[PDB]
Amino acid sequence: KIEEGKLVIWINGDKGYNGLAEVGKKFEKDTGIKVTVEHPDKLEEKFPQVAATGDGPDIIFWHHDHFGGYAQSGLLAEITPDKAFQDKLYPFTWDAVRYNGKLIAYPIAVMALSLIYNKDLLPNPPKTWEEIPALDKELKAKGKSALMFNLQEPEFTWPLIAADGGYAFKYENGKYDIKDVGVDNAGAKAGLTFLVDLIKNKHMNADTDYSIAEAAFNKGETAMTINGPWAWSNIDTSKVNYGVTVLPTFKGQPSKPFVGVLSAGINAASPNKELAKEFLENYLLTDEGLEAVNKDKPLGAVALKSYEEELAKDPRIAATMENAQKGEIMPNIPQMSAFEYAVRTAVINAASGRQTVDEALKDAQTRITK
Ligand code: NI
Ligand code: NI
Repeated sequence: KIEEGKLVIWINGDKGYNGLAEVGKKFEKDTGIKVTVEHPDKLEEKFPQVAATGDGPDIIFWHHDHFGGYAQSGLLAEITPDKAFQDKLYPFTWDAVRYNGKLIAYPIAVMALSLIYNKDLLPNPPKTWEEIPALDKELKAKGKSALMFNLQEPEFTWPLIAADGGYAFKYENGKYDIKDVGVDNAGAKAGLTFLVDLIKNKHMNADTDYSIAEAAFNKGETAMTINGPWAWSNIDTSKVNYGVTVLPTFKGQPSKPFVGVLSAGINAASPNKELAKEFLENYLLTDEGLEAVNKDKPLGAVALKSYEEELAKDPRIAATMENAQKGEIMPNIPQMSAFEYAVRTAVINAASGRQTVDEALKDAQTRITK
């Protein structure tokens, strides 16, 4: 069972856990309670296993989409932030931690893809997807290319596909309608066709993956790429002069990237729910708290309005939030895995020539709503 009298926190090893610990030291000073921060391997898989037996950490940190399954099994406590506290965070982040109408976690950070460009090759990045073909025809003339990004995963290609109307699951009144899927509608078809045409016209290659795109951009071979905050440090070392900005529009509409929200959940079995709330709300979710975590390992954009406004002085972070507000929160239902596999296959088949855009999307649609 979970020990009372202390707080045990689990967070991924790729996060600023040393920073969380510093926030833990300030909490300990005022309450006399010690905070332990651990980062187990395969945390997302271990938590549900131990929490099921009434054990595990008092607090679990992980992107939100995984919390829907946890809440389904009753592994998370409903949090109780009052109106005042809720207004301190961006409205859309609360939607990311909602399941069956209940708030089951505290939003911490906001992740989303942005357009990254080489300022030396492209002082003024394109505002639309449509102008990319001609831009590439200009650059290839100089031995360069306009754009290169990972085409293997839906995470990177769905922003364009969704722009004109595609969607995973219809969301209304805080709930996804698993039978209302927007994969083979007119909008998704327009987006995927534009993507496939880029490949057919030799502006992109169907085989381009993460490593390839990153290397090409970091070597100054391509004017643009699409990636998240996790990729910035590698570009910093490459010395390429770059900027991060809003994703291009399609047919005048916003590219919609999926939005991931680093969230903090409270174990339903924890006898320390009062200590966890206090720590999360009044120590971590403060300018001083997020700053501590962010200085250890960058969080990217954050859900706390006050601190986000400060972090947004960095255009890269402002861009991240802008794309996030224009995107769609990653659904936290189990059917999302079906969408990801189905759409991953559809894009690969259309990009290769195995299937036409219309047939590829029709198959995925039917596969998802099965
Ligand atoms: Ni570890
Ligand atoms: Ni995940």
